[PDB]
Amino acid sequence: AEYRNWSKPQCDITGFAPFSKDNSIRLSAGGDIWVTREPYVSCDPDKCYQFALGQGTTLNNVHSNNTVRDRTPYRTLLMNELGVPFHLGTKQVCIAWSSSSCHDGKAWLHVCITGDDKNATASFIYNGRLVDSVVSWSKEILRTQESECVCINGTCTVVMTDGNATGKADTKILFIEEGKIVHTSTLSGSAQHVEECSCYPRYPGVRCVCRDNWKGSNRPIVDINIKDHSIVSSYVCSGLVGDTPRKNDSSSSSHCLDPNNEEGGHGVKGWAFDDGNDVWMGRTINETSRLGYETFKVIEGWSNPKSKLQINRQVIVDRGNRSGYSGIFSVEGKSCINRCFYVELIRGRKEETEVLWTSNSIVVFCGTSGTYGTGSWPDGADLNLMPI
Amino acid sequence: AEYRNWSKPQCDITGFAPFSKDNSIRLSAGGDIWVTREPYVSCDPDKCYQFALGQGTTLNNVHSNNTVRDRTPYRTLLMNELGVPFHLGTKQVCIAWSSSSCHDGKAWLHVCITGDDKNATASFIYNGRLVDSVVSWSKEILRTQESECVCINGTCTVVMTDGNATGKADTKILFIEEGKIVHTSTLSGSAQHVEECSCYPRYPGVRCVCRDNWKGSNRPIVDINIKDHSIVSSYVCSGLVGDTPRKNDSSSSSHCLDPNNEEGGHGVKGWAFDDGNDVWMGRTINETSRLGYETFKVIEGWSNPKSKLQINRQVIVDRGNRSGYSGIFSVEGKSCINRCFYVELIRGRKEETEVLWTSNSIVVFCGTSGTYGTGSWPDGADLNLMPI
Amino acid sequence: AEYRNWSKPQCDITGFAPFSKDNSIRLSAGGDIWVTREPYVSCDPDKCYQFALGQGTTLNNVHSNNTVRDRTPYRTLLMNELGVPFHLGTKQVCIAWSSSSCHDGKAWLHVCITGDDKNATASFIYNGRLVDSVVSWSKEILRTQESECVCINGTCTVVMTDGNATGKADTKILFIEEGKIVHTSTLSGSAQHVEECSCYPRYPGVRCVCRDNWKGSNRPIVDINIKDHSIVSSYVCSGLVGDTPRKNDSSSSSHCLDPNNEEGGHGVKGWAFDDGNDVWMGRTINETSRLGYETFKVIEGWSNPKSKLQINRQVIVDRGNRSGYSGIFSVEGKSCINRCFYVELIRGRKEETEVLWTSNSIVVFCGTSGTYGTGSWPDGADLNLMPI
Amino acid sequence: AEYRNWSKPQCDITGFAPFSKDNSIRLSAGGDIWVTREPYVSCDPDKCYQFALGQGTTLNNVHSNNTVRDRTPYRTLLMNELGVPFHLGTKQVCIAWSSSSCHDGKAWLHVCITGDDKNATASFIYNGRLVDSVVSWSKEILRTQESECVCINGTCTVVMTDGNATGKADTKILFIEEGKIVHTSTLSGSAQHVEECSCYPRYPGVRCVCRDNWKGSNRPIVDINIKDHSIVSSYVCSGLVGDTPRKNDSSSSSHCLDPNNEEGGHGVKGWAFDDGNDVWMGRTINETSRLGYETFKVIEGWSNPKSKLQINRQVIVDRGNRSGYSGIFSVEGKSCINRCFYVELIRGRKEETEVLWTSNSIVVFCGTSGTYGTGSWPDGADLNLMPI
Amino acid sequence: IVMTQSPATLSVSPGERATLSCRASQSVGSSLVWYQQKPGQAPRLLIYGASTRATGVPARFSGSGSGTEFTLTISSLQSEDFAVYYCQHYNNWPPWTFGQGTKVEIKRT
Amino acid sequence: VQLVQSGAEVKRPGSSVKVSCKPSGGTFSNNVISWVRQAPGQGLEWMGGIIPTSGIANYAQKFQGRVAIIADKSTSTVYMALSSLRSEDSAVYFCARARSDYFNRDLGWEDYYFENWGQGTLVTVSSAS
Ligand SMILES: *[C@@H]1O[C@H](CO)[C@@H](O[C@@H]2O[C@H](CO)[C@@H](O[C@@H]3O[C@H](CO[C@H]4O[C@H](CO[C@H]5O[C@H](CO)[C@@H](O)[C@H](O)[C@@H]5O)[C@@H](O)[C@H](O[C@H]5O[C@H](CO)[C@@H](O)[C@H](O)[C@@H]5O)[C@@H]4O)[C@@H](O)[C@H](O[C@H]4O[C@H](CO)[C@@H](O)[C@H](O)[C@@H]4O[C@H]4O[C@H](CO)[C@@H](O)[C@H](O)[C@@H]4O)[C@@H]3O)[C@H](O)[C@H]2NC(C)=O)[C@H](O)[C@H]1NC(C)=O
Ligand SMILES: *[C@@H]1O[C@H](CO)[C@@H](O[C@@H]2O[C@H](CO)[C@@H](O)[C@H](O)[C@H]2NC(C)=O)[C@H](O)[C@H]1NC(C)=O
Ligand SMILES: *[C@@H]1O[C@H](CO)[C@@H](O[C@@H]2O[C@H](CO)[C@@H](O)[C@H](O)[C@H]2NC(C)=O)[C@H](O)[C@H]1NC(C)=O
Ligand SMILES: *[C@@H]1O[C@H](CO)[C@@H](O[C@@H]2O[C@H](CO)[C@@H](O)[C@H](O)[C@H]2NC(C)=O)[C@H](O)[C@H]1NC(C)=O
Ligand SMILES: *[C@@H]1O[C@H](CO)[C@@H](O[C@@H]2O[C@H](CO)[C@@H](O)[C@H](O)[C@H]2NC(C)=O)[C@H](O)[C@H]1NC(C)=O
Ligand SMILES: *[C@@H]1O[C@H](CO)[C@@H](O[C@@H]2O[C@H](CO)[C@@H](O)[C@H](O)[C@H]2NC(C)=O)[C@H](O)[C@H]1NC(C)=O
Ligand SMILES: [Ca+2]
Ligand SMILES: [Ca+2]
Ligand SMILES: [Ca+2]
Ligand SMILES: [Ca+2]
Ligand SMILES: [Ca+2]
Repeated sequence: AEYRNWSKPQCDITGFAPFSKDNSIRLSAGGDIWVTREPYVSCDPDKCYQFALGQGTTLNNVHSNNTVRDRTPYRTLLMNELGVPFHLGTKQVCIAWSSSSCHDGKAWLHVCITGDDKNATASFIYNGRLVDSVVSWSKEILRTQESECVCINGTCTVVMTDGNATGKADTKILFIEEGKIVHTSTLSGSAQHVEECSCYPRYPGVRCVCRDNWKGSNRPIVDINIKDHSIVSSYVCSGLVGDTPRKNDSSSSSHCLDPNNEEGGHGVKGWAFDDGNDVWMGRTINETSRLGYETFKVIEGWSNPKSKLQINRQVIVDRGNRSGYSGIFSVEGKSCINRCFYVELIRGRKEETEVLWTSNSIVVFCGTSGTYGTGSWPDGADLNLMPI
Repeated sequence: AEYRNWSKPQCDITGFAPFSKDNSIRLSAGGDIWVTREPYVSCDPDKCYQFALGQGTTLNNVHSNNTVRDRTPYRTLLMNELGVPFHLGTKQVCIAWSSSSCHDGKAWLHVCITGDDKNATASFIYNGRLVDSVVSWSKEILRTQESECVCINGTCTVVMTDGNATGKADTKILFIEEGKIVHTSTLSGSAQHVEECSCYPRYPGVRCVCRDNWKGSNRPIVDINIKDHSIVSSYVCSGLVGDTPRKNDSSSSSHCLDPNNEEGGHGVKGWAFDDGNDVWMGRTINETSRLGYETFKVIEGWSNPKSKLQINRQVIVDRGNRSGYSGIFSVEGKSCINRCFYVELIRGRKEETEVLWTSNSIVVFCGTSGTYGTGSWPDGADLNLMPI
Repeated sequence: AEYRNWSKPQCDITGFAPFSKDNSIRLSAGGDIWVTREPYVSCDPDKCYQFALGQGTTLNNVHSNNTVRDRTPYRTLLMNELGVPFHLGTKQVCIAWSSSSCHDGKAWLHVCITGDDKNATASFIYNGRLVDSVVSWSKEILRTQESECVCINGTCTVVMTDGNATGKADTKILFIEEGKIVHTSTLSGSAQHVEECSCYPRYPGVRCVCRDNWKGSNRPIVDINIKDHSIVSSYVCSGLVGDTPRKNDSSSSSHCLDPNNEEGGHGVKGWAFDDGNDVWMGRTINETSRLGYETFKVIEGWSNPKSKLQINRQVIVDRGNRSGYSGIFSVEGKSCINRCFYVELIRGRKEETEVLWTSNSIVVFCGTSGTYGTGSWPDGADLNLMPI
Repeated sequence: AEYRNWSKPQCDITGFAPFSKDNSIRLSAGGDIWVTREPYVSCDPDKCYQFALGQGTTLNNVHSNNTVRDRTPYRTLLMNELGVPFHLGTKQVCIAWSSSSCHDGKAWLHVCITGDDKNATASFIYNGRLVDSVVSWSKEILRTQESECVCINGTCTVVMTDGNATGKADTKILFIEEGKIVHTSTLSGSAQHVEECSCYPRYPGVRCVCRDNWKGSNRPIVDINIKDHSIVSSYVCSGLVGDTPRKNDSSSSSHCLDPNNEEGGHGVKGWAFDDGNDVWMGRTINETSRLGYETFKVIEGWSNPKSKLQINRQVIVDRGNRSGYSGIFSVEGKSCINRCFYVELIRGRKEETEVLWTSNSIVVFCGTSGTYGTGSWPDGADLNLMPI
Repeated sequence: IVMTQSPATLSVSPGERATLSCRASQSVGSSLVWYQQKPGQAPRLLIYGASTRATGVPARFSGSGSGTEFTLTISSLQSEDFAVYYCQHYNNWPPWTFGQGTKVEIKRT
Repeated sequence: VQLVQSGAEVKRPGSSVKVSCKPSGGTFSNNVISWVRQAPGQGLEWMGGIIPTSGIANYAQKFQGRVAIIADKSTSTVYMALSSLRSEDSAVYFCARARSDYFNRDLGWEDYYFENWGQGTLVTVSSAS
């Protein structure tokens, strides 16, 4: 088996077709299903896998109480084939309250962060064994992508941040070969706050669209050179901005270099990708909370910060239903690299008080060059009826 | 692995021997088992798999209420090895309220339809990735076979219909190569309404025996040329007709070209195959409802529309027990292609009001050149005793 | 892979060492476990598998009531790796209220009997597909070994009986090649009644020690020639007899050709094998009921019907604990063929009225040339405490 | 496949990074999870596996009462991939109330002890079949490592003891080739009591750090020559001693040849390894009971018995949380052999009377040459809330 | 299995306690019926298991025993109760042997 | 459920005799129908029985070959045929319904005892005309 190089051109995309849904909160009401959050999808050369951070508990369980907490010693990275829900036969691949995973074409890399907020460890697990580790450099919640890392020619890149949630933080890009950290680049360019990057191969490099938790409701871009380890960063130009919170489309604006300073503080993990000068992006339908989910193309939205010309809108989750994080993952096809995304469908606490737990389902969509229709694919659980 | 070509002769069939039963409603009463309907069987070159459309819920679950509804965003295609019941470790392979699957000799193709009734999407998933999609052409429930598609030399054919349930509809045959739609043929010949085709390789072509939901209690035939994509259609000649509803055996009649106009409206998915001029076919034992299941051969029943000369009758499900859909699947043997069928055993709503859910078991029979006896293999669950 | 030939010598046996226990009834008190009876063990060249006939129900289930009956349409052959208990992910490999399975070195053969008492079908399933079937020849419960069949050079032999199991009128030996019945020999020699054979390779032939339900408390032997299909039969000479019921050791007697006519009616499935002129055999410790289990060697007990000289006794299940069926299976080692056995540990109805169900666990022991101690390994479930 | 030889140098270790955690007691409160104790980890060349001795019961089960008892006929060795918890699909690999397992590079060896206290049998299971067995030599609980055995060039070594718990006992080292006992060496050297060895490859030999249950709170070392079967034994020199009970660090002392006679009686399974003249070791944080867990390096602690100079302390389990047994396992990396350890996290009886059962979780840590932070990773279950 | 029954005839006065014995040649466990036959008629089941009366059988008919020895006791014979009585084993396996029967007959001056 | 039998019979040695049994209610259930005879002034003797639904019958060794039990759902009747009669076979023949309703391959018959009997059929046999 060879290393992945992703050197095929990006597929023609007219929009996205439905690919997978787990129904895990609906199954939890009559079944032993893991409490999770921060899911993502990553594929080996044959199959796609769903990942999530477990809460060390099933949903119909006394330990499901207070699972709104994001960092505990009991969180583990769950890994299944995509579409197999997280039942009790699920493999916990590492101890993690923050993670990233990717397959280099030969084996899985998991980047697993756990331990104290002020002194966390990242473990690098490759081909089933711990190969490396690094301590928290800024002593203030070391954290990573909560989505797939990207490997080209056996070098995997992961974006990690340590420091302030709503202020200046230290972001580094780690270059990892068979689980060994071979290089570490500091974030360079004009992105001022960089969390929870959604990264894609864009051969020869990796491109990441991230969360600005401080100043931008426009999303940071990080461009990662795999050969010389050089880093560039900026913001997604489109006047239709991808973060939550944000201003409405009639009043929102953006900058190609700077955070827009419009509802800049806080954010959500999300994604975008270039299609020449256009951008494909997903976002919540609501501007102020993680309700609904939509994708669209913005014409000139990768190059022109004044552009608000959208086309090819799809509702993924209608505006009355909860979404959550979302991220890109890339799938190699016969002649081109396809872009796919997942949406976390968060249920329970803080926002829903019918239950004591917080958990998620997933829905997954893949880019199509074909035609597609309409729908909404929400979580679908009735929290009034099921285990409290 | 090579592509399947199915170019062996059809096996000698004296009747059918018992092959598999899932007991899934009986297991649901003390176990986390998926609510399902519209099952089917398809085999890779080594193993057979059971498929069904899940209802995004287990049976002993608050979400199993109102699962009589056939189209919801939560329906997914479940896939297991045949005889493994649909427990919580089951893979959901795609989002689907209508589907077809087949193995081309290298990989699985799943054809997965979901979304709005008036604007559905069919996704084409091959070797674990979304390769293609098509929108609803007539904007009135795009739907497909609810049984295996058929692949010869790496071209898979699936029959899809959009338009009126009880009136004229638009049927197309899609030719699919490694998940890419390479051709689309409109239905040609004298079949006036074509739903839920049961298709089998009949090298060099594919033959489908289908449901007429409008005019026939005789079943449509669609003959599909794999090389030049040409389509022919007609009806199963035998005076003993395969659909439900139908007239009784003394008063029923049939036509080789036309629907018979006898209890023509509505139908059930079923199957038949030619054996020279004879036809092997399955049907419900009751003429007016999906009760019991029988197979028999009709002498000259493929060629002569006046023939009512049956032989080799087998009860599969006795007339007091519920059946449901049924379909053919083909298994490659050492020297010949065998024909096998499955029967859906539907339990619960609308017909049984002991429970709030609708779900099915399966029973599976394979063609034998040997000898066989008698029996009845119904669902076997006691809905008076088990979860409501 | 090659076909098995079993042509290595039989291993030196000093007795038997513990190999496997499933604890199925203990696990069923807190988890979804299949109701079973008539277990057996058979191995492919790498791994051993446990088999049992399911009752189409889990134990903590309303359908577990009245599971005393040995024939129902819902019985299926369950197959797991040995030591994996029968949980809801277990494969039902065929419809069966009587079965035999074996691996020929390339693939599994399952012989699966179901249908009406008067008109049963045996299905022959090889490498995952139905290859053959035969109807009941004497119209009175067609039945087979309830233990492993034996294959030499790709010809598998299974002993099948119909009627009241009288000799040539009723018992046949089927020779099966890749699932196809190639030959059928009628039972010949002096064994008058032959049921539930426990068979082992004894190259070049197969040897079977069986149950006599009419005349013998001594066990019938069937010797099967694999090359010329010839059959011979007789009884285990040993004055210490292997059946239940039987006379006590001081008053029991035996015959090398004939049934002994001592407590001859009824029986239990059991096993014996030759070790030169000696016999190794298992039996219940109680003479009149299936309580306890013991193995021992009888010196000259294969050749001399007056011999009662036992040595190397081992208690497997102490005399106060329920046993059930037992059978041999053979395991190919580096330089010799080892002999192993399983004991069915039957719990519940009719003998135990604390519960409504009947089910079993297993314990498995393998021949050792080394040394061993003492113990008892009973079922271990407390039927006073667990689901009724 | 080739045999393992472990002929790489030991990795540079700065300390240990988190690797795996099972959360099995937290999952037991809403899920069918096995009751276990005496876990360990061992890896094949690709994957790590968790092992434990089951109690023939799940936790939420009537049979989980009185599971403080360590030897019963129902105990079996459970085997899963590391991070898959012990759910009902878990393979019981053998009957065992004491065990050791290892992979020789071609196949698994399980050493499985069961039967009467005064007359136990050790079964040797290799590549899925029983190859050998030995009886109790001293008739007083034959017992083995409760952790991985070690194989070099296809010879596996296991340390086995029979005789007094708190007095003189007979220890032997068995040399096993493809499951056959080829040699047996008596324990030579100055170790006066040797239980529950934690062994590691230290090419060309095997080194074991063990429990002295009689005279030492310092730990015995057994050095095993693989070529000439010769045995040497002594004690870990460090004045910081690894057993529980022990004296506090200010008052404890040690001897390189003899047991220290300080709190010598009783013990816990634990581990240590040399790093030149230094020792890496784990121990409970409490000196008298199995509370907390810590690792550290003692400078000159392998060679100098007066040394109490520790560095590189890590809390694994904070001092208020229960630990249990711990053991080493070795993982082959690209250029070096890494050392990893597991900690058993015992919950319930005798010490916790909120529940009737005794069971464990696991946490697993691997040696790192990189940097790491701080944390505590305890069991995390609330025994006040969950099934009694 | 052989069923032995005693006495071959029992003489009893009207309004007096009768006792009848059946013995098997092996353990029949608790599987032993008692039948009553009046000479002009087919037998009537009285007892099954070895103690439960059949439907409508008067409470004065009482059965006991297990393994190999069994008894039917009739508390106080009415004119209704002077009859032949048969034991039969219903062990799980054929044949189903009967006792040779006990005649219960009236005692007078 | 009442049981009703065919009328009395009188036969030469070496001949064959037919006796039949019908219920008062619906056509025959799964409960075993069995044939017991009483030899003149002597004990009862079971000779065979049939599960009427599955049509499997079994017999005592004393009658094996010369007796047959047959069931027919349409005439709602069980028929007992006996052949090569002699003085020994002069007896009363009873139809009887067992509590037993199933035969287990392994375990045999549960509750094989007779809940209902027919009125009896006399069969008379002599060498004399
Ligand atoms: C144990 O298991 C086995 C296998 O499962 C069971 O055997 C199977 O039994 C079923 C019974 O339903 C059979 O199917 C039925 O077949 C008949 C047709 O076959 C009969 O008639 C044939 C035609 O006879 C005429 O013509 C020939 C010349 O060709 C002349 O010689 C004749 O004299 C006649 O003029 C005839 O050829 C057949 O003979 C063959 O088979 C028998 C064994 O059955 C052999 O002895 C022969 O040697 C020869 O090989 C045969 O006699 C159909 O009529 C059946 O359909 C009707 O009945 C159904 C219910 O049974 C009903 O649902 C249908 O609606 C249909 O009824 C309609 O037609 C009737 C007249 O045709 C009307 O009366 C009726 O009112 C209505 O209008 C059915 O298809 C299987 O073939 C048979 N399988 C095998 C492999 O043998 C067996 O029963 C089981 N045993 C037990 C004890 O459980
Ligand atoms: C996160 O923000 C805090 C708050 O401003 C930073 O802490 C300050 O750091 C400067 C420079 O060392 C000091 O002069 C201040 O006294 C600090 N303030 C407080 C309240 O501690 C912190 O450095 C930022 N973190 C990162 C990683 O940049
Ligand atoms: C289902 O039936 C309706 C009729 O009720 C079809 O409507 C057709 O619409 C077109 C465009 O206006 C007309 O040219 C046709 O004449 C209409 N048909 C009839 C019979 O009136 C509808 O298209 C049907 N669906 C499909 C897919 O054929
Ligand atoms: C089979 O079908 C025919 C047609 O439906 C039935 O014939 C009818 O019989 C009923 C009385 O039973 C009459 O009311 C009708 O006038 C008849 N119609 C014709 C056209 O003859 C026949 O009864 C059916 N047979 C069975 C057994 O159901
Ligand atoms: C365990 O301890 C017991 C008790 O001290 C030992 O038993 C003694 O063995 C010696 C030597 O054979 C005898 O002289 C004593 O009479 C024995 N005493 C008893 C109470 O039996 C035993 O040998 C020790 N060894 C082991 C291996 O357990
Ligand atoms: C099993 O059934 C067979 C078949 O009826 C019985 O054998 C027959 O017995 C009678 C009397 O000896 C003979 O007239 C027949 O010729 C026999 N037939 C055959 C084919 O042998 C047999 O006795 C029965 N045995 C049991 C124990 O039920
Ligand atoms: Ca923001
Ligand atoms: Ca129709
Ligand atoms: Ca449950
Ligand atoms: Ca017997
Ligand atoms: Ca100690």
